[PDB]
Order: sequence, then structure tokens, then C-alpha cells
Amino acid sequence: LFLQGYEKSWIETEEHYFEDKLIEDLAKPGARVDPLHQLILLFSRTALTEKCKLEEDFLYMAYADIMAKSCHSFEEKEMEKQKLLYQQARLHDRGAAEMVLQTISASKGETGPMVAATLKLGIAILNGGNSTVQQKMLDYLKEKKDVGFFQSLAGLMQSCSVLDLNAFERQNKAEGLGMVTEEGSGEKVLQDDEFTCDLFRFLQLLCEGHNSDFQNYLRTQTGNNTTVNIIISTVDYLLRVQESISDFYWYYSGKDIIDEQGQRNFSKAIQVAKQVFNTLTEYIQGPCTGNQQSLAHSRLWDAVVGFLHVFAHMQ
Amino acid sequence: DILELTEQEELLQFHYHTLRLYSAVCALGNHRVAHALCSHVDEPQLLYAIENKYMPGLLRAGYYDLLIDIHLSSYATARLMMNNEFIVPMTEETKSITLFPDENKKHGLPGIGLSTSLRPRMRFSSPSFVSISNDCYQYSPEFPLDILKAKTIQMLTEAVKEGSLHARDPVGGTTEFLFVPLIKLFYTLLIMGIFHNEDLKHILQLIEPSGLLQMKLPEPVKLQMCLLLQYLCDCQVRHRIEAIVAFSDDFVAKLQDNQRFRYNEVMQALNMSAALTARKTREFRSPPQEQINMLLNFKDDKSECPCPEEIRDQLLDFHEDLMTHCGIESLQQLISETMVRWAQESVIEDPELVRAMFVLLHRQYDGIGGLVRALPKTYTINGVSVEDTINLLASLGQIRSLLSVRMGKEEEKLMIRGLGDIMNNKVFYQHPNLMRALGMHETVMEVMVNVLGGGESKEITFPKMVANCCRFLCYFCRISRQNQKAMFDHLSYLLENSSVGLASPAMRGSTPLDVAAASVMDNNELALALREPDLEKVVRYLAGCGLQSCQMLVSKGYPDIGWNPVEGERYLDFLRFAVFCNGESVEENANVVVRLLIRRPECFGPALRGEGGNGLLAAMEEAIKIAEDPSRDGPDTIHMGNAIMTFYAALIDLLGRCAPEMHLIHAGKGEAIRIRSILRSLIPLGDLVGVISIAFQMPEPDMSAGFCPDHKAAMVLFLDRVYGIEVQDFLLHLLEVGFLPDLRAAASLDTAALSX
Amino acid sequence: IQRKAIMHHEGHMDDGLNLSRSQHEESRTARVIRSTVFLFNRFIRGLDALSKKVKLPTIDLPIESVSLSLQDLIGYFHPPDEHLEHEDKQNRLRALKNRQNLFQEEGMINLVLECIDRLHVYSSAAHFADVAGREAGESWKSILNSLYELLAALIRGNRKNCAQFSGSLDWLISRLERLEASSGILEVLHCVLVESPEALNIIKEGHIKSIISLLDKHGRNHKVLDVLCSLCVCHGVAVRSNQHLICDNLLPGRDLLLQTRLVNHVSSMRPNIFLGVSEGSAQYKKWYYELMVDHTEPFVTAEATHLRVGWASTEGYSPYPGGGEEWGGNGVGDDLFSYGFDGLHLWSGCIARTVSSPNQHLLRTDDVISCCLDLSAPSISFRING
Amino acid sequence: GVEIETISPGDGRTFPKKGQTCVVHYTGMLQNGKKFDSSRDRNKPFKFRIGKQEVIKGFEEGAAQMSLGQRAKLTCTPDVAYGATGHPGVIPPNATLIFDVELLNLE
Repeated sequence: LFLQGYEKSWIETEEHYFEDKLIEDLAKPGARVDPLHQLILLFSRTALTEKCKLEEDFLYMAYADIMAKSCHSFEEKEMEKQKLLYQQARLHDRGAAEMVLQTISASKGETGPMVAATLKLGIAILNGGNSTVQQKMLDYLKEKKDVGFFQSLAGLMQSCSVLDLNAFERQNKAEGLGMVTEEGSGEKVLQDDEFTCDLFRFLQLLCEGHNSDFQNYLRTQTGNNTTVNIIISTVDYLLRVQESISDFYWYYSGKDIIDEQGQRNFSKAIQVAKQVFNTLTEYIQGPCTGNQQSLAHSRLWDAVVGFLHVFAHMQ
Repeated sequence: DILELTEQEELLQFHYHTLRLYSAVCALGNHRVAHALCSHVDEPQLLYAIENKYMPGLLRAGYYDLLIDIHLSSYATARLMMNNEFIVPMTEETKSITLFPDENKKHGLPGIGLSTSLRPRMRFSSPSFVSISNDCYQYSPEFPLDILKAKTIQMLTEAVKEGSLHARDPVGGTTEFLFVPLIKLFYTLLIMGIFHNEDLKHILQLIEPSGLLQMKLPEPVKLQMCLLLQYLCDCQVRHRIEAIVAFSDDFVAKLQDNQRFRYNEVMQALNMSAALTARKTREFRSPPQEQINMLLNFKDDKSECPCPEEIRDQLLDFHEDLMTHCGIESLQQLISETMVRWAQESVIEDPELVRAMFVLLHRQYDGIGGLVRALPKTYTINGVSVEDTINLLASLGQIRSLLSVRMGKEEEKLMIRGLGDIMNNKVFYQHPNLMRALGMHETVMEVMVNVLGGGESKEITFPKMVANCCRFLCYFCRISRQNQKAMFDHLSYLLENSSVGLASPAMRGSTPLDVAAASVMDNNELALALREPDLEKVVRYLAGCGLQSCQMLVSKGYPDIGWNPVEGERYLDFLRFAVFCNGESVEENANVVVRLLIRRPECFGPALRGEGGNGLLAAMEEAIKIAEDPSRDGPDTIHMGNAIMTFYAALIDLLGRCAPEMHLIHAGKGEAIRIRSILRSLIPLGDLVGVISIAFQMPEPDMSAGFCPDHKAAMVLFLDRVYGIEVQDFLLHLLEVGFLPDLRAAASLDTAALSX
Repeated sequence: IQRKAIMHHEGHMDDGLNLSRSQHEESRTARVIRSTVFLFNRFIRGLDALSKKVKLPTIDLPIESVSLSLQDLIGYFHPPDEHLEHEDKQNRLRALKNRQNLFQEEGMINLVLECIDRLHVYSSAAHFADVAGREAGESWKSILNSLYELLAALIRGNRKNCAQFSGSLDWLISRLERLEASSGILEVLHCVLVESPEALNIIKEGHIKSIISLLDKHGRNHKVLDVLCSLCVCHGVAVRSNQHLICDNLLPGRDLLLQTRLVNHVSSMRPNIFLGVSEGSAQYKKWYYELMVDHTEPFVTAEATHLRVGWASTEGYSPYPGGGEEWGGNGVGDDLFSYGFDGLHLWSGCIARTVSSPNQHLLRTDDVISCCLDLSAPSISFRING
Repeated sequence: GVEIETISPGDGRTFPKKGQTCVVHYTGMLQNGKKFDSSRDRNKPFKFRIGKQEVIKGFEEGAAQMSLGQRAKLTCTPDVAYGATGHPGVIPPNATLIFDVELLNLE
């Protein structure tokens, strides 16, 4: 029991920092192709090899996190803003911008620890308005007319997470009956909320700034043959989470007590809905009449009236 | 001549393929073929071929591979399978590596020192064909290892000396034919547990002086160097774990007595107040897991650590010692140098090479990743129970080796024997966490899926094979509280093929459905966590069973009733185990079960539910009447009447145990009253009283495969839970009609007591 | 589950016909499927109308047409070159996989099986010529080879097609002994065994025995050994039944395969003596010499030390006598030009024969042997210890 | 059925009896000269008891008629060694055997 407790709460408590030095010495061509470039090419070929299911690939799951954590009063804010661009260019010119896209497309809408890491890598590579990486990704997607990326994004968004009241009250009854240990992934009521937030932050950064080209490509993939609308999928997920929030509030009616779980599971959904709203705001930020009309002729009004109804009472 | 094949290309290729076939016929752990192949080629011709310099290359590689396969492959694989499981006793010899030399400007050498770790023993039988009736030839043919290792060292020295000068005539053609088989033989020799301390020192001095890693080596050669370095890191990880256990011994020895001393002190100096109870609830409550979790926490400025502050400093010292032993601020240095140097030197094809190189580099850079991955898999038991756990590990290795082979009759027999052995071992009960750390349940599951595969409704071959695994999993989940949670994860899979093993009274125990019931049995947390991705599946299976009879039965010669009362009864038993727990019905599961049953009305018996048959009274008496008439059965056979009676009794017991409760929440709840009204409308009271009042006979014994007295208990429970007893004339009438005859038949006993 | 499509007036207000266009690859695949099924049914009818009975030869036998179609269909499934870009290779792999799937899901593998069945009813080009014409007779072999090529290409990479048509291996291994399509059927068997582990479950002892008999009849082929290697293990897993069958049916007799053994290096020593008897000048035709030993060892390293003594002839009237060429395990008596003795047997032409002698024993230390040789009427003789 | 051809005498004094253990050194071979077994490649002598039915009778009946230090050629018949089944994998059915047995010690 002592060694169990030791390995549980003594060793993995953030006792190292190497994710930057490692990549810095891995990108040096001391003498061709750099070692980091060879690694990126290996990951790209593994993601491009035709299969039927994305494997575990512990190597990829371990190296994508290192490559993501490698990245990140006027001069003190400008020097870091320029060093972030330098760290992003340290690996986005070696093929990571296309490697992330290929890894996402090679999962065809299966929520797993592979997409859960490639999305964090995309976040780290697109932190801020990196129009260069945005244009590289757009040019890649337009020169290789693949649908397996957009349909994979749709399949991922269709099964992200929803607060279910039945599992919440069931876990509450379990806690009341016995001191059962708490579940790690948000008490089995919100599955991969962090993954959902990362996916929608990635979709937001893909259109951050005023990139009208990508804003229109996310609505109509002109050039392909089975274009899918990402804006409508985002609206559908927003409506789902709005109905979920409404039901979770209707559960907390009459009882003027909000417990710790009732606070945490509520704040998680609040953050998820905030991220979805920010993603829609970035979709329609530039005066893109396409996305304007797409949001007008959709089910966003039901979501916003449900949000108004829940706000007028929660306040 | 052997060497004349260099010119003849046809015989060279044919003999190379012949050597490949010789290796393939005994590739895996098959020794009856290896004992033949040894004499088929020779004992010393292998040594001559691996020592000879003028070999055609292909033949040299083939002979090296054959030598590895016939003798070393079996034990090498058996020792490599247990490479990530660090079981260590508490011997006084084990309590000697607690220093793990790291201070005074030194770091030690990899693989040098002391192991004191449980590892599978090696033994080889002598190949003799004049001895009739060899006992088992169970392990391997004998081969001299000292001569082999000396020759390996010598030839590796000669090989590095020849490669340093870069000649134009390497042994066996090119340089890969010279190096790859030699490094492979050296690697498997290092794996199988040879090259004691001094020999390993020399083997290190072969490559380390700051050699072999600095040469211009080809891709297949550096690919083997990667595995060599991987083992060189694995042994260091093992040594670190052993040192951790050695220190933890003394730490626990100094902590447990101090905790008991402070408890005795606070108990003698009582000073009874309102805070003493809060201080001393930690001793009785807070099981040892959270007890040690809360008594071992000091990384911030201060926590609720007890008075033994002296051990905190020694723990911090040991933690800093482990940190400086790892890469956190000399093997990691040169490994990280070479890994990046190769890639900087040239672009690398053969993606396996670059994958191994990068996983090695990442391992060296993280360091603590191996610790956090391996410490959950380590274990310590004692210095007395060693032979028992060694036999258990050997049996588990045999289980895994048989898993690695396709299923046959002899394989099934060997695995049944191994399962019996691991069930009879005492460690299986004395250390239940050891089985979970070893992954025995997963191994048995991944074996059983191989047998259950192939088909779905056309072949259930190897029934003894599925049964032994099922009963082993049942026992494993039974003797625990956490193993039930472990098997609950695989519960989702086996419910999809749970239709196997049914419709046959040969396995009333071992069954996938029964192992699911055993995993979900008697645990409120698991009964709750049992959500509904599978309850609808079980209900659909029950409906299919109640709508279609078994083709196996109609082939055996049963009267082809319009429904099946056996698989339905099994599904009802599983649903009962899911709904009733510890005497209190779980409300959510009961509600959704009622909902699914009323959504799919085919699950109920056709004599009870439907536009045809009336209900339970006629159903039960017709089943009795069929049981009495042998013209409606199999001409030990399945009594159709008894099976129908058991199916209906199981359905009624399920509904009764699914009734809301004894009106604790039903007194003030609405949905409970709704479910009660639903059950009352579905099952009439007159049917229940009539079925209770049958007054079975009391028999020179008789056969109990008919109207069993346990069928009445289901109706009694249903009446007590759904309707209850609160009306006087109702009570009196029930006592008269359904209780007096049975009471008289029970009281009329002198010696003939065949039914308890 | 099938719902028939009836055209009627009222209908149901839930149809919702949505269009979906197929790719050029799929459309071309369907069209070539139809073209080849038409041509192959034509060829099957034309062959049946001739092989069933003696009929008037007004039949359509598209010999060159079916040859051209098979030559095109073979290249239609040509695997991608791997001196090629990775993405292009993966695209070609996916394309040929979809092609193989679409061709299998129409049941033409059974069709080409029926074609090879109807073509195997003959024996040779000469047998087919006088029945179907000279051109058909001379092209029957090429048609069979191309058909086996196509059958192998249709299952080269797919894991589904091999596991589906594995039910036909009972015919493949039976026709394995055709002697004119053995290479093709062996390639098909290897490519179907190396892919699907389900096909190995139906391989019985008869099939292994037939394969070993093929290896014994057609000589030393390095592909039968690869087939046996694939039968031993399929995907990281072994089959003990097939392993044992190979072990006890392939090498108990040692006639096959090539055996091996570790022997010793033996040499010979002879003085500058030559004895030639004929008409004219002679040398008494009588000679004698003794031989002793100081130290000997029966087994030095692993085998009995070769030690023989005798007289060796020559070829004509020149040196370099005939026998074991050089540097072998052959001494005196191992050829028809030498006669030796070693204490137990008399060696002549690598064949030993034991002879009686007072206290017959090997040539231990301190042994005195005496060799006598008379030329004309008697022969060489040996005296052991007198 | 097994016959003995003496290759080297062993002073013909010590003979194997019931309840003992003999140490031999043999190089077996098939009838066609194809060596199928030997006790000198593994460099370890073969120790076996007499009358315990652990070796083939074609071997023990011949060893029971030899002496200490005596080299013999034991020629056996198939029904006394393996019969019509042989040894699966090595010895074919109905095969005769030849053994070059040298008795090193007699315990």
C-alpha cells in the first residue's frame, strides 16, 4: 500500500521540464532531412497508410504532447509574442500542419486518445492568429480534395458530450448509499469536456482573425463532391447542450441548494457552451453573408431562446 | 562440401529455404519437433556453422536462426513475457541493494549487481532417442551454454575488429550477414539470463569506451542495437524498482511502529473531549488505502502529517536520490547522443528503425515514465511463500504460451490443467491484487474470445474450453471486491455472445451470462453503474427466446413448443441479479426493466401474455400435465413441463423482486405507485392464489424435475411485494387454500425426508 | 429484408429519393464486370457445346478475344510499383482493393473456377487441338496460365476473398498434380494461405501428403518449402497439427530434403613406388611391407578416427589415381582403384565387408600389420600380428 | 534378436547385472549409415539402469552382454527397438538400427 500511494501521489507531480530543449536539439542538422522532420514524415506516413481504424500508437500519443508543450511592459509582451511564432515555425514548416490534418482525417469520427492529442497539438501550433499556418492548412485541403477530414470533423462533433441527468442523479444516489470513489472523467456525467473544448477551440482558431477563405470553405467545400456543413453541425451541438443545460436546471428547481457536484458539472457545461458561442462568433465575425444566412436559416433561434429562458431564472 | 554452395545458386537457395522450414516447424514452443530437428541436423554442426568464416551468408543466417529457435527461443520468450512484472520478495538478501550506488561520483553499470526478483527458472532435457517413453520433454533440448557464450564473445570481438578497418570481404558476403545474426544471438543470450557480472562488464567494455556504436553500421544492425539498448534500460528500471522496494521495507518498518506508538500514547493520555473522536475515527474508519494516502502527503509547506516528522526527511532524501539516479537534474547520455547522431548523419528508411530509435530517445528523456508505468505492476509478498508463487508464475506463463497457439485438443487439455493449477494455488486467495496486477482475467478473456469466435450460431466447439475459462473468471470475480469492477468492463462484450452454452443442462455454472451475473451480483455501486446500453439487448434476447424454440432441441426430439423456456429462464435470472441487490430493488434498473418488458410484450410467456392462452393457472397445470405425460418430452432429458414451470416462476420472481419496495418510498412517491399498478394489471391476484394452491405430493423417493416446491416461493414473494398481506379475510382465505395442505404435507414426516 | 418496388398511383409519402453518383472507378469497374461476364459466358457456352458431345462446329470460340481480355484484366490488377511515391502507392492500393471487392461481390471467382474446370478436362495441347482446332489447342496452355494468373491476382491482397473461397481448396490441391499448371496452382495456394488463417483450419493430412508427394515428384522446388512454411504459421500463431504433420511426413525417411553431416579431414601417404606388370620386363610380381603404430586415438573430437592401410591402383600408367576427387572423407578402399584394410572390414569401392581373424580388433597402438601383394594369379593379402 | 560385434575387447570380466547403473558412450546410426543419434556431440555420457524398462530392449539386451571398456556394434531388429511404428519424426517404420556402444563405467 505504501508503494501504491507513492506511485499515486509522489512521482507524477510535475518533476521535469524538457519539452523545449528536446525539440531544440532534435531540430539541429549538425551534419538532407532533420531528425524532427523525419519523425513528422514517419507520423504522416503512418496516418496516410490505409487502414480501417486508427490504432493506439503510443509513440504518437507520447510525442504529440511533447511537441504541443514545446510551444508556450511592451517589449516584454512583444518578445514572447515573437518567440511563440518562432517556436511554431520550428515545427509547422516541417510538415506538422499537414500531419495534424492527416491524423484527424484518419480517424473518421472516432473519439479517442489519438484525436484528443492531435487536437491539442493543433491548438499549440495555431495559438494566436497564425494566418500562415491557416493558409498552409487551407492550401493543403484544397490541393488534396479529401472529404475524410470534414466528414471526420462532423462525426466527431456529433458525439462529443452531453450532460445527462440520469447518470448524475444515479451517481448522487450511489454517493448517498456508500462512499464510492469519485469518477475521474467528470463523474461519468460529462465525457471528455476538455476534448470538446479543444475541438471547438481548434475550429475557432482555424477561422480566427478574419480568414474569409476558410470561413467559406467550412460552409461549402467547393471543389469536392459531398461537401458537409460545419456551421450546421456546430449549431446542432449548441442546441443539444442548450437542451441539456435546460434539463439540468429544471432538475434544480424548488431546492435552493447547489452542492459541489451541482456546481462543477454546471460550470463545465457553462465553459463548453461559452466555447461553442465563441466558435460561432468567430465563424460570423467577418461580414460573411454566407455564414450569416446559414445561421439565420437554422435552429440557432431555439437554442438562444432556451438560453434566455434559463438565464432569466438562474439570475 | 558445405562451402561449394557459394557457386551453385540453386542448391544454396533450396537449402536456405530448408533451414527456414526447419525453423518454422518448431518456431513457437513446440518441443516434440525440436527434439527431432536437433538430431535431424546435428548438435555440433550448428557450432561449426556459426564459427566458420567462409559461409555463403544465407546458410550462416539460417543456421543462426535455427540454433536460436531449437534451444533458446522458448526460454527467451518465456523470460521476455514476464519482463514488465516486477515481483520481489522481502528476503534479507533483497534488503541489501538499498544503497543503489549513485553518490560519491559514480552511477554503477547496467545489469551489474543483484536482482532478487521472481523470474521463470530454466531447465532443458537431454535429447535421447534410445530411451523409450520419455517423460514429457516439456521444456527444451539441452545445449552447452558456456561454450556458446565464450564463442559469442570471441566472435563478436573478431567482428568489431574486422569492421573497424572496413575490409571488402565480410564474413558471409556483406556486412549485414556478418553482424545481424551475431548480434541477434548475443541479444537472445543476454535475454535468457547468462553473462554474469564479469562477462557483462566485458560485454559493456565492448561498446562503452568513451567501439561499436561509433562505427558505420547498416540499418538491420542498428535495429538490433536499438533492442540491445532497450534491454539495457529495462534492467536499470528493474534495479530502480528493487532499490525502491528495499528502501520502502525500512520506511514502513519505521512508520508502522511509530503510528502504533502514537496511537497507544493518545489512547493512554485519553483526555476525552469532542475532538478526540474526530482524531481517532482514522484508526477504525478510513481503510488503509486512504489512511496511507492521508498520512503520506508533504510536498507543500504543511499538511496534517502526524508526529513522526523524522521519517519525512529520510523520505525526501530517498526521493532526491531517485531523482538524481534518473535523468532529472551515463547511459542516457550516450543513448541520446547516438539516437540523434544517426538521424543527423543520414535519412533512415525502414520505419521500424526510426520508430525504435525515437521510442528509445523519448524513454531516455522522460525517465520517470517507466517508473510511473511499472510501479502499478510491481508487487512484494514475503520471504517464505516463494515456491507457490513461482509455480503460479510458471502456470501463467504456460497459459500465455498456449494462448499464443491455435486451439486444439491437446492445447485445450493443457490450458484446463493450467487453470486447475492456478485455481488450486494458495496465492490466488492470499494475494488477490497480484492477479489483477498480472492481468490473469484479461488473459483468460482473450483466450475465451478465440474459442467463442469463428461463428455465432453455427458452432460452439470446445465447450469444456469455454466452461473452464468461465468458471475461473467466476471464481476470480467472486473472491474480491475490485475484481468485480474489473470484470464489469468486459461484461459489455460477453453479453453479445452470451447466447452460447445455453439450452443444455451440462453447464449450470460456467457460462458467459453466469459470469456477467457473478460480476454484477451483490454490489450496489456496480448495479447502479450498469446503465442501459445492454438491458435492451438482454430484453431483445429474451423476446427472441420467447418467440422461437431451440433448433438443437427440435433436433434432439422435443415436441417443438412454440417458445423456449431455457435461454429465457437464464435471461430472467440475469435480469433478477441486475434488479435485486442485497434485499433492496434498485429503483432505476427496476423501472427501466419494467419499461422494456412492457415495450416488448413478447418477453412474457405466450400462455400468460397474448390473445391466446389465459394465464398462469392453466399454464402451470398444463406444464405439470405435460411433465406427467412423457409423450411431450425427449424420448436426464429436458422435461418441457418442468422447464416451462421454471421459466414462469423465474419471470414471476423477477417481477416480484422488481416491485418498487415495502412502501418506504412508495408511500410518498408516484412512479412507484405507477409501477405497482402496472404489475398488478399485468399479473392478476386470482391467478397467483390459484397457482400457490396446488398442494404438490409428498413422496421410496421420487423425481424432483417437476412442480418443485421452490416454484411456490416465487409466487409468495410476488404476493408479499406487489400486493402484500394487510386484509384479514384475505389472509385467512390464503392460509386455508394455499398453506394448510402444504403445511400438513411438510409436517407428515417420520424418516422419509428426501426434500429439504 | 427486401421491399419490392411496385409502381402505383397513390404511393407512400415517405420515399424521398436522394441521388448519389458513383465515381469513375466504380462505373468503369461495373462496365468491365459486365463486359467480361458476357464474354466469359459466351466462352463457357462455346466450350460446353463442344465438350458435351460431338456437335456441328458452328460455335463462337473467342480464342484471341478471351486471350486479349485476360491479358488486359491481369494488368488491371497489377499491384503498384514501389519505386513510387507513398501517397500514389496508397491510392493505387485502395483502388485495386475496391476493384477486387467489386469483382468478388459479383461471384466471378467461381466463374473463372468453372472455366478452369471445363478446361482441365483435357490432357495436353495435342489432345485439345484435334477436338477444338489447331489454334485453340495451341492456345489452351496460355489460356490456363493467364486464368491462374488472374485467379491469383484477384486474391493477392484481399483478406475477405481468400476466406470466402477457402471452401474451394479441396479442388485446388487435387488439381495440384496437373503438371501443366502446377506453378499457377501453387502460387494461388501460397497467396491464399499467407493471408487468411481460416483457410489453414481445413487443411487435412491428405492435402499435406499430396503437397509432399508433389515435392517428391517434381523435384526440388523452393516454393513448396515456402508453402509449408506458411502452413506452419500464418499470423504470429502456430498450428501444432500441421507442424507435426510436416515433421512426421516430410523428413523421417531422409530421402528429402538434402541431408547434412559433419565428417573428418583424412589424407593419404604413399612412397615413390610404382609397380607395372605386363609382357616383357617384370619385377617378380611379388612385394611385401610391414606397418606399425606408435600412438592412436579412437575418437579424437566426435567420430572414429579413419585409419586404413593398403594398395591403390592408378589410371592407365600415370599418377593421380581415380576415386574421391580430393579433400574429402575418402581414403583407401573408398573407390574401385584402391584396396585397404582397417582391422575389422575389407574396404573396396566404399563398401565394407567384415572378415574373421583371431582376435579381430581395431588398429590399436603397437599393432604390426604386414601387406603382401602378388600380381598375376593371387591378389593383395594382409596379415594382422603375423 | 540384437547381435553384438566386438570392435575392441573390454577384458570380459565385469558384466552388467540387475540393480546397477551403466555409463555408456554410443554413436547410433541407421542401417544406411545415416547417423540419427550420438552421445559424443553433447560430450556427456549416457547413464542408465538395467532392467528398469527405460531404454529400448534392443539396447539393454545388448548392453547386458558386454564388459567394462568393451567397444561393440549392436545391430538390432525393428520389432525389438521400435516396431512397425518407428519413432515419429526420426525413425521410419520397420527400420533396423546400429549402435557403436562403448562402456565407460559400470556402477
